[PDB]
Amino acid sequence: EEGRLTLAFSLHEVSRVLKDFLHDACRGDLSRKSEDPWRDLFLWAVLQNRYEMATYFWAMGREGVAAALAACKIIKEMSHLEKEAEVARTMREAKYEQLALDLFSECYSNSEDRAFALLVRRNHSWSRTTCLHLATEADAKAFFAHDGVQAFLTKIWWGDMATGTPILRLLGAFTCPALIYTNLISFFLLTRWRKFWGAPVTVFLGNVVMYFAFLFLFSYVLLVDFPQGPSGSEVTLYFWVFTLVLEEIRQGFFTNRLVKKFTLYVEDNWNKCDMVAIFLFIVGVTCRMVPSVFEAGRTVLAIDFMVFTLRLIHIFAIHKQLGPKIIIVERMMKDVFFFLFFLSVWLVAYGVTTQALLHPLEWIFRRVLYRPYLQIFGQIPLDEIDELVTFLLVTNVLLMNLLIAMFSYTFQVVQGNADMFWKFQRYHLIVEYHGRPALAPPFILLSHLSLVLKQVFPDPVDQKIITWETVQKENFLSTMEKRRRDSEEEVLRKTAHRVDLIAKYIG
Amino acid sequence: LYVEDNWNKCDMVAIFLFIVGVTCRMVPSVFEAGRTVLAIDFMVFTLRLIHIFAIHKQLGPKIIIVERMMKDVFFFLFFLSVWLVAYGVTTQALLHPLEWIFRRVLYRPYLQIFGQIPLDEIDELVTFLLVTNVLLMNLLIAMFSY
Amino acid sequence: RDSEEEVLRKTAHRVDLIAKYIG
Repeated sequence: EEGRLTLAFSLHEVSRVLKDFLHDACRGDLSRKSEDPWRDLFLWAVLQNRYEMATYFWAMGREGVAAALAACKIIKEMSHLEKEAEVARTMREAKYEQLALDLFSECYSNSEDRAFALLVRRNHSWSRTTCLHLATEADAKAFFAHDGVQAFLTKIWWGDMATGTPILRLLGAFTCPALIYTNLISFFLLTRWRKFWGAPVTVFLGNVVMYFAFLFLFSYVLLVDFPQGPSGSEVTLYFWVFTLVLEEIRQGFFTNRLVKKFTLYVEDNWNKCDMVAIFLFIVGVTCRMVPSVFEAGRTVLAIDFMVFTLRLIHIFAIHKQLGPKIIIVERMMKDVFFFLFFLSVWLVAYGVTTQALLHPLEWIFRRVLYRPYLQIFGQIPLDEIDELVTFLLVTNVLLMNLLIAMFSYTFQVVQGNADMFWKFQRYHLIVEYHGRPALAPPFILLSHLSLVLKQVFPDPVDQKIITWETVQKENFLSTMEKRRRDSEEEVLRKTAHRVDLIAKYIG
Repeated sequence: LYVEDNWNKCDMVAIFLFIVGVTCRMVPSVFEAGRTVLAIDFMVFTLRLIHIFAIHKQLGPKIIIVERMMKDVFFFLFFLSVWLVAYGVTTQALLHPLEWIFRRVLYRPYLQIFGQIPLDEIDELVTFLLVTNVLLMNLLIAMFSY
Repeated sequence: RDSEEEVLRKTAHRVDLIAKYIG
């Protein structure tokens, strides 16, 4: 209808429907028999929400796990767009991701080196797209969780057996510039140089170091900064913040509709943490751009700097140990809120009634808010309080009990997040780094200069790997099939059918 | 092999304490230091003997659990202290305050955690001192249940 | 009816019956 208005189905019609759901860079003589038909058959089945014939189709298709994830995404789109909530859930019961996981599983146990090749391909079967591209575009969480997924990631983390080597030896070799040519740690001078400054652990360390020193030095110069704004502070601005915005944006601004891309860059929740610091950067910039209020010009940078600690705090996320820490904290805070508000309301009630019995703007706000909160912190000035009990007991009791009990269960949920938020958080960070330019924040200015200057200036193996996939796939099929034949319950049922038949014959 | 086992290393510190205090007494130039050396060293005694509780069935698992608890506490503690330092730096800026500076920056707030709150030196960052204080205790304690 | 335990019980009853007939 809409297409007609701009001018009952079509090749153009179904093609637009597809590109709408899969959003891929993948597109499109009715007499012409079309290529690789099992594909389109799978397509039609999935749309019709017929899991079974879909599965049979799946078997026919030469494509591997990548198609399956495509199914996952289309199914997600249809499930939320489904009207009949019963039909919505039934559609929501496909588990095509589970199947794709199976394919990847037998793929890894098969080759585990050709498998790593597999996931990194461009399946022309969806217009030469990379598997993970689909994985992301589908939020392939569980698929991201197959141990091989992490295999490919960790493998690409350094490129020079970084995972195999230890961190203590890693930083030591990072200390002496010739350690790679020294052969003390695993890895001519150009080869070693490319290796050491070419790793994602490498740039990760480098940027972390440059940023930490930026934070400490700007901290130090906040003392000299104590017209609103001195010279060296302006230096620190132009020297860290400017490049940061270049460093801060660029990596997110132009990923690979420009406005849509920008929206995507400022869409993720994790970035928003930086967003506050970015706002802190510009706001403090304006404050130094103002010597009328030196006190305020100092307050602005004073508050702003803590953003530094918050953004870097993400860095603990990559480490395995802190993997689940960020996962649990948000839940804990949420649990604390709801209880805290009620607790504070009850405390206010008891304080109000107590105050009325005693019968004794800035000072009032102080004596009403700062006094009892400090009474919670061991500052009890009896000289100002000594010449409501039911509240201060029952609320004090219920509040602590509720949040703490919730938190035990919250911690159980956190264990679930250890399984979940931890590993998932690792993968996103790994993907993000690989795209981060290697040079640290100081050298980030030079890296940006070089990039802007640059802007101003197989098939046999493919078919072989595909065949590997196909063989493994049929193997998976036969494996499940033999398991089902050996269904001991099915065994008994078959035996019983034979039994009753034979008894009838004896009769 | 003899100096390979982890348990022996506890003694190793005491052994080092023995030789080091030996040298300190082998030195009358600094009586104060000669006293500080044995003073510190002696506690090694308590630590090595503390193994003896290990043989008893009741304390059998106590040493097993303590190392894990300490490890769980570390990682959380470092982040918690970092956040506390952030909020304190924020406060000092508005507050506008080598040995005395180190004192007022480190001994003052740690003793503020231990009930020594000298309002005469503090009274004429909130988001931090709340959210870090919350998350830190929750994390380590939950980890500790497990 | 599809009670698998009931299935087995019924099969066994048939089994013993058929065995008796064979005897």
